Amino acid sequence: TTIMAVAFKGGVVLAADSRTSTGTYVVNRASNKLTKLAEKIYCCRSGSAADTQALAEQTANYLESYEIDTSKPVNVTTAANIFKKLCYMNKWNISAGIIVAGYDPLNGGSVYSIPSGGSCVKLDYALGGSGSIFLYSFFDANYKTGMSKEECVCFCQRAVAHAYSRDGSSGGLIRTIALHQGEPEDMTIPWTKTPYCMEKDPKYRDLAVQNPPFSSSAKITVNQSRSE
Amino acid sequence: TEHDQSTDIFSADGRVFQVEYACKAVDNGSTAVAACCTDGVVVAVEKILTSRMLEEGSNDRIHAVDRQAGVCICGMLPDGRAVVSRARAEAENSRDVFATPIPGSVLASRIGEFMHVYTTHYAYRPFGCSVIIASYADDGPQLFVSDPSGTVAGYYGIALGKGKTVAKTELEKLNFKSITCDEAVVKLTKILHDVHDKSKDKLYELEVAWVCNKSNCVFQHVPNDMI
Repeated sequence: TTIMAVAFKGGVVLAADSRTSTGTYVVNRASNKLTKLAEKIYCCRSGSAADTQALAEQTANYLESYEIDTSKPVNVTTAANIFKKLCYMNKWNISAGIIVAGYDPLNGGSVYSIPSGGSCVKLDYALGGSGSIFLYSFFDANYKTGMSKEECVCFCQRAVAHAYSRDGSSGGLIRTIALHQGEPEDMTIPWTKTPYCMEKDPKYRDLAVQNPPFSSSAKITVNQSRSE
Repeated sequence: TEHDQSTDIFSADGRVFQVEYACKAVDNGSTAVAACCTDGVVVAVEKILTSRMLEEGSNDRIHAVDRQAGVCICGMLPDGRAVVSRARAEAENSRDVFATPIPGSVLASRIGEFMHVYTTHYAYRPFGCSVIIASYADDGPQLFVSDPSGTVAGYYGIALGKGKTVAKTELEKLNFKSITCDEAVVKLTKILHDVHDKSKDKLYELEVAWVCNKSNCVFQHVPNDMI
């Protein structure tokens, strides 16, 4: 799994891959890991599918009740706090890394990270899942604050493509959603139009020379392609 | 005259007689010649037949030891065959351990070392063969000879066996910088037909091999039509 969320000027972008696997076999190649918690607040889910589905549903139930009781739309910080409490009270019996992100008019676009263990950290961007390890350096080199909404969608699509080209446990579609004061905008990129993969990178077209033909010299040239 | 019974004893004059006697077996054997062109190396040898009923290829004196190198034996053939096995093992060791085709100069020095060790110990005798080594690896075309003493040298052209004194005379009238591998086969075969003694040895044939650019630096017998 590869998940992330990034803040921009006046909102957030969430992104993910679409693969669910038992280790070496793909059970679903088109999962949806961006889960809605309220009109402008979403989470990204990693770890056990069963545990994350169950805690997202419970968090959403509590936010809907709260919103009816106050007659106002909820803030991102309230969703993060409710979710944190469920992750922390159940930490020994679950496998879950969560990112909560969204837009509200008090604080604008906000991103919170809730990793294994149940801590809660407020950031400018967050990464999660098996594929995150491949992206720390990509962001350290190429991320800046103050990107526009279109810059930020394009950047997150590229980041997800890099992680899934190297991580065997990630793959498939790239899903994104952008949250701001207007309406939410979702997008799905198919593998055939991915912005990066190893299979089409020209520096990996020519094969390594592992199988040189039997020769009278120690010079290494080409791979054998036909029987002698 | 007890000093000539084993190879582990010097004589008073500083000689090792068992090794000299082994050399006399090579000098009484059939003649061989070889030449180093700019392309490659060519070897040719006379086979004395003992019967008119032999198959072709019987008692071959020339043997491949790697893709790019070969050996020709003079003197006693079964002794030569023990050296061929050793040489095959050294060429394989070089490919397996060092990932190279064995250079010609290294192959010749290992063959020399192996032959020398049988001139040192009371329980073994010296080999009764001299070996011609022909190679074309990353050090270019190379032709060497190793004798029963284990002495090793490099040559442009060489002759061995009972016709060698005359054959040497005729190799000295060749031009080694200029000659190609197709000319060489004609000249070398001529020398061997001329020194053959028709009284003593009635039946004979010639065996010829090469390694050159034409062959892709593969050591092989020449096709029987080019004689």
